[PDB]
Amino acid sequence: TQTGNNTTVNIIISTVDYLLRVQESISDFYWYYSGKDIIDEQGQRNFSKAIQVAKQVFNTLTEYIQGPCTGNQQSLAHSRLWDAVVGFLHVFAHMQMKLSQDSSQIELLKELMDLQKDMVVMLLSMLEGNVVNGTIGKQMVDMLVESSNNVEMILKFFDMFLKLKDLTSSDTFKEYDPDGKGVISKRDFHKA
Repeated sequence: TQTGNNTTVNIIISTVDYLLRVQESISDFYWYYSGKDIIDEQGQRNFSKAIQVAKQVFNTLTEYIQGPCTGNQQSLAHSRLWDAVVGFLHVFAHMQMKLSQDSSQIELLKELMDLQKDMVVMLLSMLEGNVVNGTIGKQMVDMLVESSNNVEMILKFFDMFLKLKDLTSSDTFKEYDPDGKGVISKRDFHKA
């Protein structure tokens, strides 16, 4: 709010609108790359560019609401940020599964995970001044139940990949093949 002027314009809402636009663009560009498990050089570059743009937008919103400023808190609460974030959840839940099946996309997977971390810290910065019955909490649970499927998929992904650091190097896999650097016939790994 440009207090002192007469035709104040909201920059927070404009940033949210651009984020929603780029989110719809990301979702469409992914829907184009459905069924075909091949990501060419252009499909990598034009995707990483927009990944960086969206990451910068999320960092800008995080800096907007970093301090416990209830003004921008309510501004992001009563806006179209939830649609953008549920679209991002939907695209993440499928891109994380698609990029892990084949190699030559680890850079894309790493950038996507970084973007997801920035998005989650952004939406977490919305609750630093929370109340036991605040409106931001209600909006957040609402956007969660609206996209319960995608968040449950990413939760299964995280659980499957977190139950591996301890399941291997604690009891038997560390002594299965004690020669040197990690080599496995990929058949003993299956039974392990």
